[PDB]
Amino acid sequence: KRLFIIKPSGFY
Amino acid sequence: EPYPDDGTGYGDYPKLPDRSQQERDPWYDWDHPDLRLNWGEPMHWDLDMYIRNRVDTSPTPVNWNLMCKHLFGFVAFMLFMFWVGETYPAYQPVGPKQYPYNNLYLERGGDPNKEPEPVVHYEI
Amino acid sequence: SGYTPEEKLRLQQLRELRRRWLKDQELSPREPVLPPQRVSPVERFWNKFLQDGALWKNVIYKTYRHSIFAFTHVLIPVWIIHYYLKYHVTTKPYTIVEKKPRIFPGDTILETGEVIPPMKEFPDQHH
Amino acid sequence: AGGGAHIEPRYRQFPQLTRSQVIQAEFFSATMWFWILWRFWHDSDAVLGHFPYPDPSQWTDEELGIPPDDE
Amino acid sequence: SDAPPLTLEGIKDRVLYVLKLYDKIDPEKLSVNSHFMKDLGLDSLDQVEIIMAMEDEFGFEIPDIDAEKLMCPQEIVDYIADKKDVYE
Amino acid sequence: TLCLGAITTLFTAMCALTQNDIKKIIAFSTSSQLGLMMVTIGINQPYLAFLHICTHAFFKAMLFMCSGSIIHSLNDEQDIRKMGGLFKAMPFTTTALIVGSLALTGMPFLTGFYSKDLIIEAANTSYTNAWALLMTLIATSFTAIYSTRIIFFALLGQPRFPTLVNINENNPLLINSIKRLLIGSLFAGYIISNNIPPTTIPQMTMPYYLKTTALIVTIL
Amino acid sequence: GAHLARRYLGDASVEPDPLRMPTFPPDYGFPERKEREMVATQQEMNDAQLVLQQRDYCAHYLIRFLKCKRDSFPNFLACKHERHDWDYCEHLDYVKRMKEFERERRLLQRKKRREQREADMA
Amino acid sequence: SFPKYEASRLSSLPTTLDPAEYDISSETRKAQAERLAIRSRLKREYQLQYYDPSRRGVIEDPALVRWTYARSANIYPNFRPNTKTSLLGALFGIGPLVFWYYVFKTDRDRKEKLIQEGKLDRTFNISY
Amino acid sequence: YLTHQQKVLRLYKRALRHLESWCIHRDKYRYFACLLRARFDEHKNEKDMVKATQLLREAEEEFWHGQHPQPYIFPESPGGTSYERYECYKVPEWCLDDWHPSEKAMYPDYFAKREQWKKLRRESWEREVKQLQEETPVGGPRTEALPPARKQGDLPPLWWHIVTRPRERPM
Amino acid sequence: MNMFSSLSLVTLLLLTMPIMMMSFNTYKPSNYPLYVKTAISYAFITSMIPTMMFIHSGQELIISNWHWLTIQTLKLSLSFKMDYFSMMFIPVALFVTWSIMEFSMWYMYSDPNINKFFKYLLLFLITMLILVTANNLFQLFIGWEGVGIMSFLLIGWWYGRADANT
Amino acid sequence: SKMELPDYKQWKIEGTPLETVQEKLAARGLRDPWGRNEAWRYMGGFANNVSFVGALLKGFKWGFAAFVVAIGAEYYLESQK
Ligand SMILES: C[C@H](CCC(=O)O)[C@H]1CC[C@H]2[C@@H]3[C@H](O)C[C@@H]4C[C@H](O)CC[C@]4(C)[C@H]3C[C@H](O)[C@]12C
Ligand SMILES: *C(=O)CCCCCCCCCCCCC
Repeated sequence: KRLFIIKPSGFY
Repeated sequence: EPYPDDGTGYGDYPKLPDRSQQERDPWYDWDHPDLRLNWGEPMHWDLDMYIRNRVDTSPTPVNWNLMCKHLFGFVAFMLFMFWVGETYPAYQPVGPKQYPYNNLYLERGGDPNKEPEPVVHYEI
Repeated sequence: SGYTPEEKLRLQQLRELRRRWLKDQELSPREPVLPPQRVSPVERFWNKFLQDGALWKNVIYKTYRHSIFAFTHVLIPVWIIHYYLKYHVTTKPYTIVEKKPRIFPGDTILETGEVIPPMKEFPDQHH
Repeated sequence: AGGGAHIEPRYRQFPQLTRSQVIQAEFFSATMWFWILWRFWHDSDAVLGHFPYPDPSQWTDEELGIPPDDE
Repeated sequence: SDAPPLTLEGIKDRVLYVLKLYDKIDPEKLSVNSHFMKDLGLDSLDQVEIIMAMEDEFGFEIPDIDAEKLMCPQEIVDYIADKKDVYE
Repeated sequence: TLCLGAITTLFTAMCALTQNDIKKIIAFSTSSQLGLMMVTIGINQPYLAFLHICTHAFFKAMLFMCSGSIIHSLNDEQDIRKMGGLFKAMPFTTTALIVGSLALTGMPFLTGFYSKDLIIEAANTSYTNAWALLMTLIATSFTAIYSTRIIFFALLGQPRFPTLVNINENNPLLINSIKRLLIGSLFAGYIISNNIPPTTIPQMTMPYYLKTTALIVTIL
Repeated sequence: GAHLARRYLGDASVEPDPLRMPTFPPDYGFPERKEREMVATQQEMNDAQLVLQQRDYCAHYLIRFLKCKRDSFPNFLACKHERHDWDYCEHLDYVKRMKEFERERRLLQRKKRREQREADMA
Repeated sequence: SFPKYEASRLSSLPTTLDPAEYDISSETRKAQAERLAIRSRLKREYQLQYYDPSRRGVIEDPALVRWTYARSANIYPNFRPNTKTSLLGALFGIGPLVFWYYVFKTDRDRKEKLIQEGKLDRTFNISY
Repeated sequence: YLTHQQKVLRLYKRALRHLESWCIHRDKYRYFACLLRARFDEHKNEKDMVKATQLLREAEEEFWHGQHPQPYIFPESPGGTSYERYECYKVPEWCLDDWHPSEKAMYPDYFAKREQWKKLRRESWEREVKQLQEETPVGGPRTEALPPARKQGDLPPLWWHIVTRPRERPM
Repeated sequence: MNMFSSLSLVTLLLLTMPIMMMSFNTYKPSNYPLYVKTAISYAFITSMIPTMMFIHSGQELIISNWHWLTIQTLKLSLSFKMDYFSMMFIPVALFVTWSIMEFSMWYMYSDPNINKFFKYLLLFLITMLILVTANNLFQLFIGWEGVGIMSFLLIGWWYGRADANT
Repeated sequence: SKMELPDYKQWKIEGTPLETVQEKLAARGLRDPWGRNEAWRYMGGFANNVSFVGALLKGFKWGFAAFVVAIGAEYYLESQK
């Protein structure tokens, strides 16, 4: 049910 | 248990069992699950050679000697039988294939000026 | 065998925290909060036109997208390659060497009009 | 994956099937045997042989050219 | 994935389903708290077989160090749920 | 090359006779077939080896998709000992897994027949190492044995997989992908064989016990 | 084959050597043996770009077959009669090779009789 | 009956077939508990800073520092030029060099002789 | 270490699992899964420790001789085809502190609730360390077992990296 | 020849379009697996046209279009050999990759990095065609090593698995 | 979606190969306590599966049905060309 995916910062 | 003092540079470093990291218990809560080590534990002199991506020492279902005999025995037997089959080939009971024009002398490369020795073929 | 009373108590206390943590990982309906976009008019048209899912709806949509792909990935590239080969590559010596076509007996050469003599009559056979 | 028939799973029971996958599967299986039988009927010589292998021990000693042993 | 998720009720409904198919356990005298070696009087060899049937049931192995502690259906349910990160 | 391929085709085929992982049986099947190609290069049949590459591309790539379909349905279970009873549960995978095996083993007039049979005949009627020829023929029999192993354990018998399994092969992407390579594994060899120009002189006249070697050994 | 058992496990002197045959002269036995014929000229095979191994005495049928295929395109099921002729000729060509092997066998088996009759009487 | 297992350098003896895992008296029972005491103390020290929420660095491991140090900087000062090292150094240090010298020197001397005599085929060799 | 009882049970599990690999078919496995059971029940009521050790010692050798060379392994177990497959996607939770505020604004609820876990961990650390000192011998912890929380409102000692660990099947 | 040459190079260039449009910003994701699968389909169609011409009249050609580097008496050009082997393997390779890529849209649907998976599948296909079409041994060596690296990147797809890296 | 597990009392070891296991296990003073847990494999749609020679012939009868018509359309229609 749309769990949060822990990812490293992709902004940079 | 330090390494023997034979002047090879080991010093007082421990001589831990020469076991790969694959043999370690995989279900234990290791500090480093991939390396299977605990923080502060002494590291084997050849730890880099005994990581799970390298030399493995885990027990085998068959003895080391018996595997070597069978693997070498297989390779040795096959090579010997490939030599027997090379000195005693298998061929169909036919004569040589026949080609025209002096065995295609000009087609297969040849001095167009020099006339070849005629190789005419007959009927049967 | 079996957990000791302290082991059961800890496993149970940790279990409550684990479930609470796993529950907190669920996204709320609002999330993700996407920022404003610059929606294009062409995209606008297809969304409403394809909200009913009719068979004659996507057939036009499928043809529309394949026509675009052919124009931008086959026709445009081949135009560039043909210009490259024709006016830049084939103008240099020994750049495109074609194996000469096979000439069989009884053929006519389109460039000189000669007729290749037929083969000598086969002696005889059947089957 | 995210698409297709929503075949609900079953517990200790035979899985649900769609009639589409049982007709396509049976069609291609029948296509295979038609091809094998059709090809066999017209091209049986490509699996059994084409030409008669001569028996050398039947050729007369004259066509081969063997002369009489006395000569 | 493309597989159905697990629920605490679903895990419980399947742990008991396997045990109720165990001819050495009486169905009616069975719940989610029956200690195997203190209520149903099972030999510790049976608990090895029972745990084996719980890893063939869910398709994941239970290590022996942690396997010889789940002496009750609930502990099996609380271990499978923890391993697969079930929370509801 | 003739001896290098002969040792490879026989050795890898022999290994596949006991592998339980499905993706490894097919992998060892591939290694056995590559050795067959190098044997063809050894008997001076370069164009037949190329044909076996084109034919082997179809019916081998399909097998991995079929095995991939089975593995995906059993929750990443790759061991054939935890398969079974999938004949009527996955009808299209079963159909594809059967055409590919028959094409692999050299069923007449499928895609594999138009390359393997010519290769075997070209090997029996050639001035070639005798031991290499025997290993090639023994490897052909081994090819049919491990094909039966996949079909028997993965499709026949009673199921041996977990209780809650979502066996579902009803995705258009999966069916369409296998469908095209199933048509190729039936007709691709025929089309190519009748369109490529002849570049050698095929050996068509031979004893009856050399024309049917590939077919007879396969049945055994 | 069966002749292999007659050359490796038997008498090696009365069996043809595939890399040296034919041993006896072409006319040894044939009084007026005819010479073989080639219907296709070199320039015709050269222009058809036949592989050197295809330029045997069956080339004329092969040339006809290849010409037919270029003209029957895209019908790849045509020219199934021209192709058959080229295959039948190769069968006839292959048969002659078999006779040469048999001719060698009998002459070799007949040249051993002299070594028996000669040493026997003398 | 049961062919005895023959351990080797690369095939360790299984822990189930080891005679040392069945004849365990109180002396070994105590030892197996002293090791766990050392292991637990080290584990506690690691966890008291691994779990610390004010830490945003690397938990320096003396065991890793000793391993890297023992492998690089501690070798020469604990080396003695005795008979073993002197022969091993020459066998692995000078041996391969001399062997490859005669392999190439002989090969080039042979080839050089042929070139001057014209016995070597260099018909199309114009790149070197 | 392992006591005598544990070795017998661990051997029993291994023998059945390897036996199940030789049998494949369930009915055959069930038939030989009960013959093997009798081999343990027969000596179940042994009282002589020395004889029991010998039986286990010879049982292990009989197992090593008859073990399957390619025993079945569950996909996720060490040695399986799916072991450690999803470690590529397990990302630690501390990586979120480096997220750009632009990325953090897309999940206002998640990071407003993750902050509460921050406070709970931060305010519970002192009591966490304090409890471990008072419940530990002078020499030091002689085992890896951790005591549970005693009072109410105190979380179990050393709980963060067991509670916030990555999920088994992330993205 | 003006069509045999152009359509033989368009197939190779068509397979590089998805790579170029992804290493740059000229497309939108969430359709990339389908976008790459569509390119293979068209490349297969374009590759069949030269193949039919070959089957018709056995036409062949060698395209040495770019002079890359000359080393004294050695001239190295980007040469393509569109012959029997190249004209009959390219259509077959694209056909199988067409099915595998469509199959992989279902097998890798849940993978977080499906887009990179298809890009790596396409890079392998590009280098295999370089190997197949190479007319000189240096260019053949480019595709010979390229296939090895893509195999390395794809075998160790799940890089957290030690056995995969090994 | 709470899956409704079917009744557990339906799983019985009579009429299945597990029956023959009990006969040869009862003949030596033993029983199969897990016989019912394995019973679902030999019951329902999974029962009476095909054999190997029967699997290879999947679709043969339909394939033969088309083949006879094809050749039937060959024997006929051959007199017009
Ligand atoms: C036509 C093709 C397949 C659609 C279908 O299933 O019918 C669709 C799938 C995704 C599309 C592509 C992607 O949207 C990315 C690009 C976006 C623009 O449409 C320009 C070309 C572009 C590269 C598209 C071309 C074409 O429309 C594509 C390739
Ligand atoms: C002979 O040509 C070598 C190839 C033989 C392959 C084995 C087939 C069996 C033939 C036995 C010899 C013939 C006896 C009738």
